[PDB]
Amino acid sequence: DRQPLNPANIEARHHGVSDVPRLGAMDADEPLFVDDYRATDDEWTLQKV
Amino acid sequence: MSLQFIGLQRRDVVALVNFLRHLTQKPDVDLEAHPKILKKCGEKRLHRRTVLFNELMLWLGYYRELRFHNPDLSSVLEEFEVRCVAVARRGYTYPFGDRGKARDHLAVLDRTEFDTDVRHDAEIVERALVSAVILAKMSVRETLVTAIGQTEPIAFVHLKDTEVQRIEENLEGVRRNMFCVKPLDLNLDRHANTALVNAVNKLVYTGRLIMNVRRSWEELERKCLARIQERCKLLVKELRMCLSFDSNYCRNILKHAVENGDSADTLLELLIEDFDIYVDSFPQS
Amino acid sequence: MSLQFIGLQRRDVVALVNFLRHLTQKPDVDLEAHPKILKKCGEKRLHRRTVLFNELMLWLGYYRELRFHNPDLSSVLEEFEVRCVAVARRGYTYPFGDRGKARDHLAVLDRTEFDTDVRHDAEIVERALVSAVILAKMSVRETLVTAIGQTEPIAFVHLKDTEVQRIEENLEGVRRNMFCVKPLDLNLDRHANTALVNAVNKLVYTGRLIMNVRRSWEELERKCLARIQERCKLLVKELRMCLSFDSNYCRNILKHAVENGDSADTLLELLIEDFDIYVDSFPQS
Amino acid sequence: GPETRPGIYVLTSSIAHWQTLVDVARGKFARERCSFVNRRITRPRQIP
Amino acid sequence: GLFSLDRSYEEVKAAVQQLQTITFRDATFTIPDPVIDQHLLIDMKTACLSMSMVANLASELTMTYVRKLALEDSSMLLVKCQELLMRLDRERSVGEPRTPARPQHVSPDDEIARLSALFVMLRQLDDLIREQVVFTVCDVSPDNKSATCIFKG
Repeated sequence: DRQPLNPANIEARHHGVSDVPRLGAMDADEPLFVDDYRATDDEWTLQKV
Repeated sequence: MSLQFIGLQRRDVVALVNFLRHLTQKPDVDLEAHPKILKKCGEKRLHRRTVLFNELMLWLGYYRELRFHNPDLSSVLEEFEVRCVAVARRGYTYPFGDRGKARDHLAVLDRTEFDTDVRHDAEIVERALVSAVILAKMSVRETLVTAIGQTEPIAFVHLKDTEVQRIEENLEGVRRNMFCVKPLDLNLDRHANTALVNAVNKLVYTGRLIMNVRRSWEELERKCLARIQERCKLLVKELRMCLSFDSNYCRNILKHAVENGDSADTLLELLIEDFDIYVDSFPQS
Repeated sequence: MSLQFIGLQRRDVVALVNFLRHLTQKPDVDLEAHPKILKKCGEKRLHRRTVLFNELMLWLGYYRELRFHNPDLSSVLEEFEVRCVAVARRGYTYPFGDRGKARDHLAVLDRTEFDTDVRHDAEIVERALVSAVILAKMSVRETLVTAIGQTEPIAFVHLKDTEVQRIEENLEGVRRNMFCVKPLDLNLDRHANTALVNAVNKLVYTGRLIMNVRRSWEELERKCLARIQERCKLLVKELRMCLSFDSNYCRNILKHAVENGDSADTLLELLIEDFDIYVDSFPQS
Repeated sequence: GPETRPGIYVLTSSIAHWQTLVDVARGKFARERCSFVNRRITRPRQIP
Repeated sequence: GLFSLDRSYEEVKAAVQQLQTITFRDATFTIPDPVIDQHLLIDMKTACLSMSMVANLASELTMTYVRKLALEDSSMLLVKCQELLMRLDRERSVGEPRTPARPQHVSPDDEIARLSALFVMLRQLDDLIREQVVFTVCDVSPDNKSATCIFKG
């Protein structure tokens, strides 16, 4: 959205448990969801390659 | 000095006297927030004259207790001054995109003080937070307002929308209950946030906690006056309907102006000390 | 709404919550300072899964109260910077046999300031204290250590040995119970000493008082994370021993990283709200 | 601290006007100039 | 002239008597008081106010000009100059206005006139500020009756 995503409170995710509030959060621009980082800076470079 | 009543039964008197002693402990401090207390008056059950007297004893006693406990928030007000200085010192070490623009919001924040005149305090906290909440946006590089006349409304930053809904419920109770504040279980400090931002979020909550009390106290202290002033427009005309020494003696008791509560205190105690002579003016039982 | 537990008796449940409500009042705050509380968790006597889960409800509840309180430094730390600047003026006033040596310390002390990061604040004070204690010896021309790499330890200068014990003894309480500060009525002033010397004594006292709140806090905040992560390495393996809906359900709960305390609060609020679905997995009574 | 320790200088220069003359001195002697303001904030009542 | 106003207190009454009596090499002398019949002469009042304007008008007006020029940290002294304006002797503690007070809500045009009101006081004050040399004595005759003096100015 026009507002920055900078605050960390917007981002949270979960797996393996029922998430009606998250499944009802679909299509809405906020809150958006990002997983805990398995990514590392070396592996992150390879995706751009 | 204790409040007197006409035809009320002693059980109703116990319900009223307990309401005064527990008025601070009771949630939501408003007589209109407790309609059942108005039902204790016996309205419609008795004569139109008798209802006007018992209601006047309630509002004057509801008003005198507010004069007694006195919202002396100067102790908490000193904490706002300390947390205010704690924010600005953190920002000197952090570079901004325009240090001169940031320092202008710092120096005004460092000039904070509290004059003896209570009326300024509504503007003191407001002018300080506007110099504070805008400062938090600069480190986060979020856009600040540029249009003239469009100052940013105060609001907590970097909090979950569910979290803002929770803390607003706590400020909502202070507007209804300015006396016994109950501390929140959800602290505004966040490891994810910049440590300066956590100093700002607590600075806003200290500001909202004070501005809600000065605003709510400004209303209920004024709202009690208009409810009493109507009694002079009502009880006096009821005394005109019939002429007797008890009916005539009450007419001069109401001559004192309701305006200014210090003069209003004379309207109460003088009405109580002379209660024995005009007690027959109001029909009972 | 409240921390959940498995096999604990109701008397044990109220006893644990009261330990948090009175946690600041209890001397020498540590979970290991009260070994019997770990016995109250149900060690050995209860099933091993019941112990590991209830301990998780302790450390998550213990660490959450640390965020709920958090030793504020907004008061004394601002007083430290003022007394620190006061030493900078008095330090120039005293003649020395080597003007270039005393300038090297005071030039560092003039630059003191606090970065927004909190972990660096202990480094901020110690570089000002070592700069000051070395200067204090020069006022009496006592022989400071000249060996490279030794680093002169912080110490008060020219004080009664009983007073040296009374002043350090309060810091030992700051290193154990950092909450309810009870500052000494004793004066650090000594009329026989130079005013430059007494200013350092008020400076080193607050300088130890600031670092001791931070180091003992960092010692707990670091220890609290590792104690929880050890529970995850074991409890998840116990769930692997027996496949089940509720057993695999709990494995998803611990899958999230223990790192960062903001995540720890999210880990607790979900575990309490959904505690009912998997309560059957743990044997009790 | 204890006392000033003045130096002496002789300066031939093509500059003649007094305004431009002092300005170049404000650069080369800025080190002592920093000591000048520093003593003022350090020692009230003393008036260097 | 700075003490021309207050007078009833004994401390000012004596301090003027000390300034009245100069003491120097060989002969000593006494300097007459400009004040007469309590009320000050108009010339000293024009001059004493000319210093009083610069002493006070410079206070608030210089605050904005220090904070902006100090950002360069060129000579670095301007940062110390920013704290020079607090105006105090004792190391005041935790009153919490560590920064010097600054002007607020000044009219955009009147701020220019205040600078015009500043330097104009300096021009009226300038005659007392300087003493042009007119002679430079070399040898002196005995009994100091006269001496040769090269002209200056």
